[PDB]
Order: sequence, then C-alpha cells, then structure tokens
Amino acid sequence: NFFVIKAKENGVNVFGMTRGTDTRFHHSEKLDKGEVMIAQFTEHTSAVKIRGKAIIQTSYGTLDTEKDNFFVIKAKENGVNVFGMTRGTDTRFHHSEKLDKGEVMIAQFAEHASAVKIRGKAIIQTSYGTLDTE
Amino acid sequence: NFFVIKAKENGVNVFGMTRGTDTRFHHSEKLDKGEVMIAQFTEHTSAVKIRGKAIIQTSYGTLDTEKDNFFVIKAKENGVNVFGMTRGTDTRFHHSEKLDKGEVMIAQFAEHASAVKIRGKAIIQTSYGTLDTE
Amino acid sequence: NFFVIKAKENGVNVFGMTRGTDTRFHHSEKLDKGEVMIAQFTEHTSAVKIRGKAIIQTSYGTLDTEKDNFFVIKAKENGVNVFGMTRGTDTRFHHSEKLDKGEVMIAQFAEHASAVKIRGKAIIQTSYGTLDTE
Amino acid sequence: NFFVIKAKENGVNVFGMTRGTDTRFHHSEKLDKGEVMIAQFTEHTSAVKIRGKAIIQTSYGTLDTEKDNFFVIKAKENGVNVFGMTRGTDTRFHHSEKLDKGEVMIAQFAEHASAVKIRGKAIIQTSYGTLDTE
Amino acid sequence: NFFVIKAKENGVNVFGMTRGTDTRFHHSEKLDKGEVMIAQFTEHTSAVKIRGKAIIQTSYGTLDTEKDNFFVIKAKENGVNVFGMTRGTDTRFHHSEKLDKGEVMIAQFAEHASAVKIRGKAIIQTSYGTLDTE
Amino acid sequence: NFFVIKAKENGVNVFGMTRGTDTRFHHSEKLDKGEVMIAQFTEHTSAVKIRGKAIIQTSYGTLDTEKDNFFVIKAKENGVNVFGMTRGTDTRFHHSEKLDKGEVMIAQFAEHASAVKIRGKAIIQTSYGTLDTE
Ligand SMILES: N[C@@H](Cc1c[nH]c2ccccc12)C(=O)O
Ligand SMILES: N[C@@H](Cc1c[nH]c2ccccc12)C(=O)O
Ligand SMILES: N[C@@H](Cc1c[nH]c2ccccc12)C(=O)O
Ligand SMILES: N[C@@H](Cc1c[nH]c2ccccc12)C(=O)O
Ligand SMILES: N[C@@H](Cc1c[nH]c2ccccc12)C(=O)O
Ligand SMILES: N[C@@H](Cc1c[nH]c2ccccc12)C(=O)O
Repeated sequence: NFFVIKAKENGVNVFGMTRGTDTRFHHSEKLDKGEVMIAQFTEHTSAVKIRGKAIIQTSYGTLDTEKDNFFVIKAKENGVNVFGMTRGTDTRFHHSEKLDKGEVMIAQFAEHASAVKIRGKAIIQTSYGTLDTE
Repeated sequence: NFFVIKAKENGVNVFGMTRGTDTRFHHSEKLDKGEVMIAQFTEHTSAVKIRGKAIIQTSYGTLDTEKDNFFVIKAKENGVNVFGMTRGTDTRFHHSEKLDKGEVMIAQFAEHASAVKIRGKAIIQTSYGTLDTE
Repeated sequence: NFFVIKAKENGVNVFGMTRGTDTRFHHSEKLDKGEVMIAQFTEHTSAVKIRGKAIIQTSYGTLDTEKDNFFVIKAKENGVNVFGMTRGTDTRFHHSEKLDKGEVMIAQFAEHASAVKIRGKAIIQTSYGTLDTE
Repeated sequence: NFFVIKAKENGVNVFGMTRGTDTRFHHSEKLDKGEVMIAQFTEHTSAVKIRGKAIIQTSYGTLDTEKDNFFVIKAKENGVNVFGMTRGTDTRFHHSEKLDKGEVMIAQFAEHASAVKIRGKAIIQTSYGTLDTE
Repeated sequence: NFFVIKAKENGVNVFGMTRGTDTRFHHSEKLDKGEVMIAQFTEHTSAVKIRGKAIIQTSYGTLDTEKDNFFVIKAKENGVNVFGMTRGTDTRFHHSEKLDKGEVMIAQFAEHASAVKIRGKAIIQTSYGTLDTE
Repeated sequence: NFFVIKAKENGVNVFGMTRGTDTRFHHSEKLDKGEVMIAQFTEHTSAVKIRGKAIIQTSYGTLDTEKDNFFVIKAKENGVNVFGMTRGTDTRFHHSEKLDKGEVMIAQFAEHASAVKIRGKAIIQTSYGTLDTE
C-alpha cells in the first residue's frame, strides 16, 4: 500500500528505514508548509518516521499529529519506544526507535521481522480499529 | 493474519508454540501494564497462549479476559483443556494444553493438525460467531 | 472450510468418511454434554456424519438437531438415504448412507463424485438458501 | 457452479449433455415427488435439460416451472428452440434443442461454443437480471 | 464478460469484428422480433456492432436503442465515428467505424489497441457511470 | 485502470509520458469541444497531462478543471510542480513537470519511480479521499 503526508508547517521531516536485518534511517527529506508527499513501500524501504505538524492519510483513516499489512504508531508523550522480534527460532530484541511527542511511525511486517513490541504512551492504528495505550 | 495484545496490568505473559508435530512453548515474553504487542503467525509459530488481565483484538472482534483460518479459546473457569487431531489416516490425540481461568489461546490449522477438541467451560470465537460452552 | 460441533447431551458421536472411490466411515469420536469440536476438511476426509442432540455452525448458518463448496443434510424423519454419482462418463450409483431422524451429514464435492441424490424427508442447507423436502 | 433440483411430482426427468463439438443427451435420470438432486458441471457435462413440475435454485435465483458463467432457459410455451454458435472463425449453426412448455435448460459457455441464439417464448435468467421474450 | 441482445423488431442485425491489427466485420447475423441472443468475447472477436430497435443488457446497465474491461457506444445522431490508438510507441489512427443514429457498439481493450477516440453525438457507458457527449 | 476525458471546449490537449527512467512527453493529441477520449495505461505510457476545460472521470470520482494504484493532480494556481523519487537505494530528484492553473496530471507508480513530491497549490485525488493543499 501507499501513504500520503501533508505538511501543516515548515520543518516537517520524513525518514526512510531500510528493509533488512537492521533498522536504521538512511535518507531524510524536508517538507515545507502546505506541501504534500505520496510514497509507496518498496524493496529497499519497509518503514518511515514522521516528526512535526502534519496530516497523514491511510486506509485505516486520516491521522493528525496536532490532535491530543502495516501498522501506525503515534507518540502521545515523550519516552515512546518500539522493539521488533526476529523471525524464526531466534529470540533477539535488537530494534530501538524512540518517538518523541507528536512523531509518527509506519512500518510493514517483513521476513526479517514480523512481530513488534511498543513502549510508552502512544496511539496505534490497525485494520481492526484504533487503540490507545492509556 | 496478525493479532494485538494490550496489557491492563503488570505480570501479563505471552507464549509462542512451535509449528510442527509436537505442541510445546519454547519462548515467553513479559508485558507491563499499559504496554501493547503486535505479532503475526510465522513458519516457526502457529499458536500462542495468554495469561493475565489483557485486551486482545482480532478480526472476529475485541476480547477482554476480565469480562465474566484460526480460532480463539478463552477459559471461563479452571479445568479447560484442548486436544488436537493429527492430519491424515492417523488417529492420535497427543495434545494437552490446560488453560486456567482468564487465560486465552490462539492457534492456526496447520498441516500437522487441522482439527481440535476442547474441554471444560470456555468461550470460543470464530469467523461465524461467538460460542459459549455453557 | 471448517465446521463447529457443540454437544447438547452425552452420547453425541461424529464420524469421518474417507475421500476416495468408496464412502465408508473409518474413524469415530465421542463428545460429552457441553463439549465443542472444530474440524476442517482434509485430503483424507471429505464428509462427516453426526447423530444426537448437538449444535452445528456453518457459513450457511447455525443448525440444531433438536428443532423439528459443500452441503448439509438433516434428517427430518427416519428412512433418509443419499446417493452419489460418479464423475465423468461413468453412470454408477454406488453410495448408500442412511440417516436416522435427528442425524446430520456434511460432505464436499470431490473429484471422485460431484453430484448427489437424496431420499426421504430432510432439510438441506446450501449457499443459496434453506430447502425443505416437505 | 452447481445447481439444485427439487421434484414437485413424479415423472420429473433430468438429462446430461456432453461437453464437446456436438450437443446430445447421453444420460437420463428419474426423480420422484419430493426428491431433491444436487449436481455440478464437470468436464464431461456442460448443460442439462429439465422437464416436469420441479423447483430449481441457482445463484440468479429460485425458479419454478409451474409458474406462468451460465444461463437458464425456461420455455413459456411450445416451439422454443435454441442454437449455439461455434467459437473462432467458424460460422456454423449446428445445435437444435427444442424445449416444450414447462421445460428448463441450463448450459455453460465452453471452448467449442460460447454464443447462443434462442427462439420462441421463454424466460431467461442471467447474472444481470431476468428477461422475458414477450 | 458476456452481453445479451433482445430484438424489439425484425431487421435487427449484429456484427462481429476480429481481434487483431485491423478492425473489420467478418460475420453478420439476423434477429427477428422477440428473439434474444447471448454471446461472449473470444479470442477471434473483441467488438461488435448493433443496428435497429433492440434491448441490450450489460454489467453497466440495460440499454435500449429506441430511447432518445469494455465500453459501449450508442449513437445519438448521425455522423458518429470512433478511432482507436495503437499500443506502444506507435502513433497511428487507423480505425474508422461510423455509427448511424440508433446503432450501438461494444468493444474490448486488446493488445493491439487499448485507447479509443470518439466523434459526434453519442452516449457512453462505463464502469464509472453514464456519459453524454451533449 | 483506464480514464475518460471529455472536452468542454476546443483547444483541449492531452500528452502521453513514457514509462522509464526519464519522464518526458512524446505524443500529443487534440480534442474538440464535445469530444470524448478513453485510454488505458500501457507498458509504454505511465502518466498523462491535461490542459484546458475538460471533464475527467476516474474511480476516485469525476473531476472538472473549471471548478475553483494511481493519483491525480489538479493545479489550483500557477507555479505547481511535481518531483519523483527513484526506487531503491538511489536518492535523486530528477523529475520536473510544471502544471499551470486548470491543468491536470495522472500518473502510476512504476518500477523506476514509486514516490512523488508535489509543490504549489493543487488538488489531489486518491483512493482514500480528496486532499487540498490549501
Ligand atoms: N521469533 C518469533 C517471534 C514471534 C512470532 N509469533 C510470536 C507470538 C508470540 C511471541 C513471539 C512471536 C518468530 O518466528 O517470528
Ligand atoms: N485425522 C483426521 C482428523 C479429521 C479431519 N476431519 C475430521 C472430521 C471428523 C473427525 C475427525 C476429522 C485428518 O485427516 O485430519
Ligand atoms: N456422471 C455424471 C453426473 C453428473 C454431472 N453433472 C450432472 C448433471 C445432471 C445429471 C447428472 C450429472 C458426472 O460426470 O459427474
Ligand atoms: N463464431 C463466433 C461467434 C461469436 C463470438 N462472439 C460474437 C459476438 C457477436 C456475434 C457472434 C459472435 C466465435 O468465434 O465464437
Ligand atoms: N500509443 C499509445 C496510446 C496511449 C496510451 N495511453 C495514452 C494516453 C494518452 C494518449 C495516448 C495514449 C499506447 O502505447 O497505447
Ligand atoms: N528511493 C526510495 C524512495 C522512497 C521509498 N519509500 C520512501 C519513504 C520515504 C521517503 C522516501 C522513500 C525508494 O526507491 O524506495
């Protein structure tokens, strides 16, 4: 699937994380107020990160950061962290992406990892419905 | 498909059972109050077990343990047991997983077993509807 | 697809009939009052038989025996019989399964047979709707 | 797909026509009052003919003869005839099946023929809707 | 998909145009008042033409000529013409089929051509909706 | 999928852009007032451009230029520009198509590029909904 980002201010940044064993951001793009971006998940990229005031549209619904198979994480407060579990018999926990208040994350279940653990106060969007940690 | 677990208290534990001839738990993870976990069925794992106060969301619906193709078993009282039948001409009965009151189980129909027998008082969720043993 | 059986009394029995040229029951299982069973059609088995007071859930709907692609046969009275036609140019009639009052049958259209003839007073469930012989 | 026939009287007969270059009936079966038959289209058979008082259920709907991809033809009066066109560059017209009042026909679009011409007064059922020649 | 033609008068004619580089009519059939024809698009034929008072049923809806992936063209007045564009880098315009008032055309997007230009006053039916040139 | 263009005036022009590494217009066609065109995306072409008063119909809805997987861009004012990101590890920005007020653009996500950036004031149509930059 594909997602849409609209910038409500200047300073909105988006990051692309590689599909593979490790989860780090390799590219970053800057959006100005009123600009809109459309992107699709590809072989290289399986997840993205969003920071700043912006509007996000997805099949699950439309999400705004100012308000107070794939999944979406929105950080309600500071200290939000997410971990990913390795596929197969392996039992490692090596993924550490911290989301500050107002930031948003989107990721897909790939071969290298198809199970995720989430920490802190955040809002989760899924095909079933919307979930609030608090 | 994939499922979501939300912890309403500390002490919530989840177990992963291997896909194969035998059904035993090999890994266990601990969730704190307010944490949320998302996982998908993979080649290694075909079923899971849940104990403690937690909220579970599935395509069939949202299930809570505090209230008093794949299937979900919720133990209404103690003494709940489940058995699985072997595929093909074989007629063995070698699966014994006991669920205490408040515990929940989720499993998929795999090649090694695609028929299940359930004992005791429990609540069953399926694509057709919700069933109560009592 | 898969079906669900719930036992309203003790003495409920279920039979599994082999997928192949001949239609005979090779395995039988016993259910106690309040127990529930879930099974899926496999390579070995293409049809089943049910006797006694029980509740059956299917995509077509939920069926109870006490009330007075695949198909379901419920025997309204004694003397219910079913015959199956052989696939291809062959014109044999070699299937004889008699259903007593209250018994239920479920079968799938397989390569060896994809056409069925029914005798006696019975209730038929199909993807189109419910049919009564009387 | 598959169809269902229910007999409202004795003397109801059904015919099976072969899938191939020529369209003739090779087998015939007799149904008694209150009996029901279920059959599926196979490699050998691509069409059938029905005569007498009977009830027919199909995805398009339920049809009764007493009332006054595949298609269904019901003869409103005597003199109903149907012709089939050969696939490809050929322009022959060699199919002649006459339907008397009350008779019903069902056929599938096969490789040897995927275009049909109909004569006389008849009622036609299709995935789009019901059509009356008069 | 397949379409249905019903003749409201005598003199109704239907034409079949070949699937290939060139678009000419090779076969023609005559329908009498009250007759009905059903045909499916095949390898040889990708489009048809209809003239005279007739009733046409399609997934988009039912169309009548007397009223004053594939597409349907109905000529509202005389002088209606249609052109087809060649697939790939080629930029030819070699298709000229003129439709008189009351005539109807149906065609499919094939490998040799998947883009069409229409002239004159006509009514167009598509999966999205009905369009009127005027 | 395919799209439909209807011309509300003379002077309406449509352009076809090649599927490949570079995005330039190779062919151009002229439409007169009241004419209608239907075209489908092919191997050669993955996007188009529209200028002038015209009516466009798409699965997302019907769009008119006079009003004041694939996506549609409508330029609300002058200065609208769009950029496309290269698939894979590459991080180039080499696409520059400027849309004047009233012009419309349609494009598909291809192998060479599946992520787009948009500038200026424009109206965006997607399977999720309609988005306005302002
Ligand atoms: N390492 C496991 C992770 C996993 C899958 N399903 C689970 C259910 C519960 C806990 C862990 C898991 C895997 O093969 O993907
Ligand atoms: N051993 C059987 C189990 C089974 C399948 N379908 C059934 C129906 C009824 C009872 C048992 C079964 C198998 O091949 O899977
Ligand atoms: N012996 C036939 C039975 C059959 C199939 N379709 C039918 C329709 C009507 C009557 C009989 C049949 C076969 O090849 O399966
Ligand atoms: N002989 C033609 C018959 C046919 C197919 N499609 C048609 C549409 C209209 C008229 C005739 C036809 C064929 O190849 O099958
Ligand atoms: N010759 C072009 C025709 C075409 C396709 N899409 C278009 C869009 C606009 C104009 C022309 C076209 C092709 O490869 O099919
Ligand atoms: N070059 C990247 C572009 C991209 C894909 N997904 C993204 C998400 C955010 C930013 C850029 C991207 C690619 O080919 O996939």
